Amino acid sequence: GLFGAIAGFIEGGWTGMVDGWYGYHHQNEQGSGYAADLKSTQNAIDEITNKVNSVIEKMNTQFTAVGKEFNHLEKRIENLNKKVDDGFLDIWTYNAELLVLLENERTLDYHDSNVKNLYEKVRSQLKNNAKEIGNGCFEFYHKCDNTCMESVKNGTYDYPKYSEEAKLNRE
Amino acid sequence: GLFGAIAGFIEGGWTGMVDGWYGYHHQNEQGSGYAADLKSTQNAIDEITNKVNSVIEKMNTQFTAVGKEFNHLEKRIENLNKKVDDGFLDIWTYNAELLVLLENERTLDYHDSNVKNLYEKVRSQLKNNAKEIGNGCFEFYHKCDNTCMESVKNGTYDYPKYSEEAKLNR
Amino acid sequence: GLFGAIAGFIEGGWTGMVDGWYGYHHQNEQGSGYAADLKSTQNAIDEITNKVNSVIEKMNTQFTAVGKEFNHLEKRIENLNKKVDDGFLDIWTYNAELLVLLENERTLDYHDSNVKNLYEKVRSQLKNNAKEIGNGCFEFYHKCDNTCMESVKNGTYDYPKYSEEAKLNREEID
Amino acid sequence: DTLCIGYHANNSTDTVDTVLEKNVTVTHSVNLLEDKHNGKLCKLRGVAPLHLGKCNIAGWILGNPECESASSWSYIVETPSSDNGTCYPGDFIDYEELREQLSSVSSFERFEIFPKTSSWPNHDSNKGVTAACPHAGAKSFYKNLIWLVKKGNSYPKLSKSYINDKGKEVLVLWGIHHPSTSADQQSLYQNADTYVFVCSSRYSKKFKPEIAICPKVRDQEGRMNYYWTLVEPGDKITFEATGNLVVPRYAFAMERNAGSGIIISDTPVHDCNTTCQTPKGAINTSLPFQNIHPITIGKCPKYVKSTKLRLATGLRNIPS
Amino acid sequence: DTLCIGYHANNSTDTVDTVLEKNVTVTHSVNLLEDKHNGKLCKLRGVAPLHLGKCNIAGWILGNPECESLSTASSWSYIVETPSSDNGTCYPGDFIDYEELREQLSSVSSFERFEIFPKTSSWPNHDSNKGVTAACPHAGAKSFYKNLIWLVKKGNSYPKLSKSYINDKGKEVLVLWGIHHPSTSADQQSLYQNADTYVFVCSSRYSKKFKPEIAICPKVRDQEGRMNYYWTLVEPGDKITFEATGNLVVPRYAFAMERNAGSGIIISDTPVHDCNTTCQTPKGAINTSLPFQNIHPITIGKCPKYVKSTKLRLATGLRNIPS
Amino acid sequence: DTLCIGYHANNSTDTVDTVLEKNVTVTHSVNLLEDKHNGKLCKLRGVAPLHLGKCNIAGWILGNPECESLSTASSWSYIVETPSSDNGTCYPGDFIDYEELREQLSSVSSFERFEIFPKTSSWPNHDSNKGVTAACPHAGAKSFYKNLIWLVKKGNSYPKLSKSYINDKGKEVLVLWGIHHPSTSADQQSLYQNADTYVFVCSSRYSKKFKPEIAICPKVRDQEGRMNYYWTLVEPGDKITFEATGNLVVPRYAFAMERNAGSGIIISDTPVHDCNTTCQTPKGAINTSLPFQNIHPITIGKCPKYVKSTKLRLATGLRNIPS
Ligand SMILES: CC(=O)N[C@H]1[C@H](O[C@@H]2[C@@H](O)[C@H](O)O[C@H](CO)[C@@H]2O)O[C@H](CO)[C@@H](O[C@@H]2O[C@H](CO[C@]3(C(=O)O)C[C@H](O)[C@@H](NC(C)=O)[C@H]([C@H](O)[C@H](O)CO)O3)[C@H](O)[C@H](O)[C@H]2O)[C@@H]1O
Ligand SMILES: CC(=O)N[C@H]1[C@H](O[C@@H]2[C@@H](O)[C@H](O)O[C@H](CO)[C@@H]2O)O[C@H](CO)[C@@H](O[C@@H]2O[C@H](CO[C@]3(C(=O)O)C[C@H](O)[C@@H](NC(C)=O)[C@H]([C@H](O)[C@H](O)CO)O3)[C@H](O)[C@H](O)[C@H]2O)[C@@H]1O
Ligand SMILES: *[C@@H]1O[C@H](CO)[C@@H](O)[C@H](O)[C@H]1NC(C)=O
Ligand SMILES: *[C@@H]1O[C@H](CO)[C@@H](O)[C@H](O)[C@H]1NC(C)=O
Ligand SMILES: *[C@@H]1O[C@H](CO)[C@@H](O)[C@H](O)[C@H]1NC(C)=O
Ligand SMILES: *[C@@H]1O[C@H](CO)[C@@H](O)[C@H](O)[C@H]1NC(C)=O
Ligand SMILES: *[C@@H]1O[C@H](CO)[C@@H](O)[C@H](O)[C@H]1NC(C)=O
Repeated sequence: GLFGAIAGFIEGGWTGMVDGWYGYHHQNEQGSGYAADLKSTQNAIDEITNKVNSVIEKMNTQFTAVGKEFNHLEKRIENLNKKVDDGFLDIWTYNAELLVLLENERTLDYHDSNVKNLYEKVRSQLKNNAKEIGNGCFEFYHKCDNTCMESVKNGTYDYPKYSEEAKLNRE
Repeated sequence: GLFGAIAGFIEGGWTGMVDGWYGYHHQNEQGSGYAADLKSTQNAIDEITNKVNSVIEKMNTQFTAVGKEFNHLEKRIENLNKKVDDGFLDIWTYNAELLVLLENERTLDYHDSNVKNLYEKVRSQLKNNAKEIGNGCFEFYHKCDNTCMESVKNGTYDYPKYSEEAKLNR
Repeated sequence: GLFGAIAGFIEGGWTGMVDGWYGYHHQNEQGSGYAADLKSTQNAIDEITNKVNSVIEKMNTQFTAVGKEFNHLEKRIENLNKKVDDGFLDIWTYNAELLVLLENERTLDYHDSNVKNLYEKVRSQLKNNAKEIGNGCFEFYHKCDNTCMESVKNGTYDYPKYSEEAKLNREEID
Repeated sequence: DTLCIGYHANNSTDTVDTVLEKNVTVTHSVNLLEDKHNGKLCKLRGVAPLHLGKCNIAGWILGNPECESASSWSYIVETPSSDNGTCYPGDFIDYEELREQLSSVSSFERFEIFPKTSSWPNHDSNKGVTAACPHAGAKSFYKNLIWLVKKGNSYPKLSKSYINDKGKEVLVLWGIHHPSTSADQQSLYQNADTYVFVCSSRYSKKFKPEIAICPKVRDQEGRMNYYWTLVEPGDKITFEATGNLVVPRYAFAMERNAGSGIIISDTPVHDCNTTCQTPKGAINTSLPFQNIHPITIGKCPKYVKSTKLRLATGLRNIPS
Repeated sequence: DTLCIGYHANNSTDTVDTVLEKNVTVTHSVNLLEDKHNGKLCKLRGVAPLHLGKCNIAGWILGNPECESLSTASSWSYIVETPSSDNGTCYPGDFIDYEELREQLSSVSSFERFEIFPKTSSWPNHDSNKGVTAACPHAGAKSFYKNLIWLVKKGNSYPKLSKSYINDKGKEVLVLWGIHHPSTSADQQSLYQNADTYVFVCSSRYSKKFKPEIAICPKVRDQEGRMNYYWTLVEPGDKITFEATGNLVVPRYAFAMERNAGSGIIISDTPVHDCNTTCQTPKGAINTSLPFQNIHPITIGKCPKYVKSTKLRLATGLRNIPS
Repeated sequence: DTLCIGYHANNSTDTVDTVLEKNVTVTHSVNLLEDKHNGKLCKLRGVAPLHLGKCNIAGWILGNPECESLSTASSWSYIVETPSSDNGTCYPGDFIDYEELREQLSSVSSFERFEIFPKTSSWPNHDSNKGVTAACPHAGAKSFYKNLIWLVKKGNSYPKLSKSYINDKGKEVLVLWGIHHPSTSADQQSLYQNADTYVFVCSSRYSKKFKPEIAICPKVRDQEGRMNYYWTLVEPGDKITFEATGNLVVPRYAFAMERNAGSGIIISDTPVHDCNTTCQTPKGAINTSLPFQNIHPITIGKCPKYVKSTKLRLATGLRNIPS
């Protein structure tokens, strides 16, 4: 994918996280589990919804009676009329198909981006205090209970508070 | 949004920076100030102008007199004519509306990408002669004066020159 | 570029690398050489070909005789006909041009993305054991032989097995 | 202690296509292509179509005996087997234009423009019948026209006018009969060289009998041509003739409605509302695209020959 | 010592919609929708339109007394009628293929009025003065179209007339004529003597025979009779012949002209003005710098595409976060 | 010790345009625009066109002497005339609903010329030999259309003519006839004896009565008279009847045919060849692989969409930067 996360360095999805679209799984002393990032998730539902509504609500067509009746001596205008219907047919068929193919790729890229941004946000909070153990997972070089876990999911993680202890666990 | 920088890890914009799209705030031994990044700002201006011109100029318009006059015994072709104009109207309205919606999204992604790339670029020059202090800010470990700030901006930062000193303060 | 790699922090391309779109240039005791990443290169080929085919094969057309003939007293419908042909002309010309402009930007972004992704994949593996010296190059803190090098390229690099050697070279230069 | 970043997966099997890859399984998606219809012919605008059954517009408007036929309709429906039309053979001039203009009306009222009771004192109004237009097994004629014929070896020049005091347009239809022979001409109208003239402030046309033996249609070697015009409110229309004129009896006061059309279909009518009508059935959808039928009436999705337009909303589904 | 990387913000209150979210404030944007005009009818590609004022095309091309018939303009880019252009055919009747004539005159280069059959010398055997009527008044008195002459019997004998013209101009010649239909046989005789008459007109391409259709029709402009109008275009080298034993309203003036591709006819109260445009609208002229336009669907020239949109503004700057 | 990540470059000089920047050199690319043709008129759907050579459709269908009436194919996919195809209606007059006929003959799946009213037996009381003219010369002699017979009086008289044809062909039969208009009453009598004549034609669907219109019209191919041409399609099982007391140019050959929807008429000097195509242009055929073409807007078949682009090059590789 464009942002390398989904189906990328994070190789699979989580059925355990029925909670939402994006989120975390943690494990420490006080337990572990699947928690969805409500903020990012909600923002995405809002934005993907507007996307869908845009594609749909923008159509809004003119009232038209498409069929026409021509006699045996009006074959030319009858074929001109067919040319119009057929031309509209070709225009809309091509554009509708491409619209879906292109926007589907963009929608997937979007989800991928959201995941990347989440992961990068954590990675930038910890820096040295944890290590990147692959598959989108971070292993702390120091104890990180709930109050510390929630901290990182808030963007308010205190690097200094743990920098010393973390230093040691790198044998 | 898509690149995480704008309204992301750099939460807001600078009213203070009045001469460009992307730039810097410096704050050293001899004062502080906002200064636009010329290379990236001008490139973006050139590329966004190209985009606007493209959307505008690619529109070929044949000479056409749209109007038609049909008498009280030509209602069928009158209506056929109506179907043509209306047909063109639905195609152009829908495509114009989606084009703007779609490209606006792209344009915003584009800026976000530019800001990201700029941050990364400076981070690359600095290496560890400075600390990442969040919100798109670098804290120099060494004494970085004006001539230093200037060199970081214009990409010609002298790493080994300040490498020793910075390493000291750790 | 959108992803900052191509024509970005990796300034130029490799005429030397002749068997793929993206790849690696290594240099060690046993010498140097160019190698194309075959899996990501092939993925891009398949996906771009699908892109090219979609733009082409989604165009299905009705059998149509475009030409029409009107006499000297049928000028109005002659002009209606011309408006129809001219209308399709202006719609297809505009959409064709814009399709190519926009999708060209996306294709270039795509390649860039792949390169950046290849760079992060390697950087991710090497972790501490190497230094990012810019221009898309990593300078190892340990001794990386052809086998070692190879493990990076195919994603089976053993960080722990070099870390000790790396840490010492790392700290002396740090 | 660990923190893991990840994305949702589920039991979804929905696939979508992207420009780069086909048949990608995603957790959520929505259809943009309407492909369902109700199999009915419904009301547009809350107004029923005019359904002519076994008659066509010609049969209904002329008053063919097999057609006895609301004051409003949103469109017209004929069946593929609507044969009962012009039972006396001949040309219906500008027939498709008439049909187009009757396709939708906001007001329609039949009225005896020329009362058979007192309109034609010097001509016979009781003999104009024919086996070509049977009713109950006996010779008859259109209900809305009268086939005037000479009385007592004399056909005086006739002259009749109608002034439109309906607050709207009046549809007047008439016929011109062409005998197969000169004997029939004299037998019917006495005079050998005749004309018909019809003129309002807009309209003006002169007609001449074209006598000849043409191929038998419904066993008739003669012919009858059918004509119509819309008389504006306040305007007068005049008929003059020395023979061969099938006079108006019933005309129609009406208000025409813009751009509707005609559907020819066996699809049954039903009491439902639609915004978009197809000859196969109605379409009620908010979706932008449609693959039911190219020929529609109303505010419809655009016709495409796609079979799948699936919009991804969620992400690629990787349960693993 | 700090170094911060950031982006611009300003006082801009401009908003744009994106496919992902609506009403986003951005630093800079531009409109792709032309939604302004100049309220004037302008010269199209440097060439002015033909404004007919209180006349319609019928009244102008025929000689309707109330019409000017001008005169120095040998060319125009399109035609303008006002919603109140009532003066046309002052004698009631049918104008055959009228819409076609209107389309075909919508844009011409070179347009020369000329007396195809000089009044004084053309008709020595017929009366070319009695042909006036209260239906087409001039200064209060009975008059007639300027471009046609309504011939009647001279003394008491309408001799078969035969008159021919060869297109000596180097261009198409538009020829118009009329056929009069008296209301009574009594009027036929008083007018043309003959009672049973015909009119014949033919070129190399055209050929039509007319016969009078006598009847009392509803009064229009106080006339029970009728008068039908006909026209044709004579090719450069071609000859046109007229033949009649009565009921012919002969050409007096015809028109040499070269017809352009074909514009159209605007019916509007918008004033004509000394301005230049590449796109004309019945409401006024618009510029062609933008690809789309919501002023009016019925345009002339090389115009932006008409859409229903009320705004189409494209972001050029970034999301405005002055906070 | 180092490992570098990088991207391919090559000798490519191909440029493409992107929305953001013009003329970007790229390592690989493809063109979406079909810009070449084969300079040929080809078979369409495996069926050759009908090439009329120096004749137009009028000349061919009426059987103008300079046209081939003996060996025309039994089917064709479209018709080709050359820009100079002059041989058509050699005797001047109007050809009624000509464009419609052209349209309706554009493509046919079956076509048989047959003698509807055989010359040797059909007209015992009329002269079927003297109907010739210097307007339609053949082998150095006055001649006439091969598919019609200009009947004239035999001896001093022209009795009432009355004849019918029943279409027992499996299909529609195209029937053409003419109505002759002499320039003088004397020519009328010399030809048809009777001064006041009529023609009547009627099927189940068609009916029309014709009256000679005698007048001296401008000379064309030496003719002051005129001959108007008419046609109708007689559906299977129907009857068409002809009745006249003069002035009837009778059908001799007619055409049983089965029409194929649509198709058209190409007017070009481009030569025909034994090639098969799915998209024909007046200047040559094109391949339908690509979605767009700039060869010609007026095409027949399943074609790429016409555009005014000079190039639509789609990037496939990446930006080429060898340095
Ligand atoms: C006017 C008339 O009655 N014509 C019929 C004709 O009568 C001849 C008469 O005109 C002459 O003066 O004297 C001779 C004596 O030799 C005849 O009596 O005779 C023809 C041969 O039978 C009839 O042709 C037949 O007409 C049939 C149809 O009859 C009807 C009809 O059903 O349409 C009967 C209607 O009462 C009559 N309508 C009116 C208003 O008079 C019509 C009408 O004649 C025609 O429709 C007008 O064209 O005819 C069948 O068509 C049959 O096939 C045919 O042989 C003449 O009807
Ligand atoms: C057969 C013939 O030559 N007719 C000419 C005619 O002669 C008449 C004669 O046939 C008859 O027996 O007696 C009367 C007097 O009682 C005449 O003497 O006289 C006309 C006046 O000179 C000629 O008109 C000229 O026609 C020319 C064209 O010649 C042709 C032609 O090639 O088109 C000759 C054809 O043989 C003839 N075809 C037929 C079937 O008769 C036609 C035909 O008459 C016309 O096409 C009908 O419109 O004419 C020139 O057009 C010349 O300008 C004109 O004066 C008769 O040719
Ligand atoms: C359709 O709508 C009209 C009002 O617009 C209403 O009278 C009628 O009940 C509706 N028909 C049905 C079947 O709901
Ligand atoms: C000119 O127009 C006026 C107003 O419509 C009308 O009353 C008058 O009779 C007209 N004059 C002529 C000669 O057409
Ligand atoms: C680029 O390389 C190819 C492969 O050998 C060679 O054939 C070609 O000459 C080069 N391209 C051009 C256009 O010179
Ligand atoms: C020529 O090819 C077209 C399709 O490209 C096909 O329809 C036609 O049958 C071919 N010719 C023949 C006779 O096979
Ligand atoms: C055929 O065409 C030529 C002009 O190209 C003309 O001179 C000749 O008379 C024509 N022959 C016929 C019989 O139409």
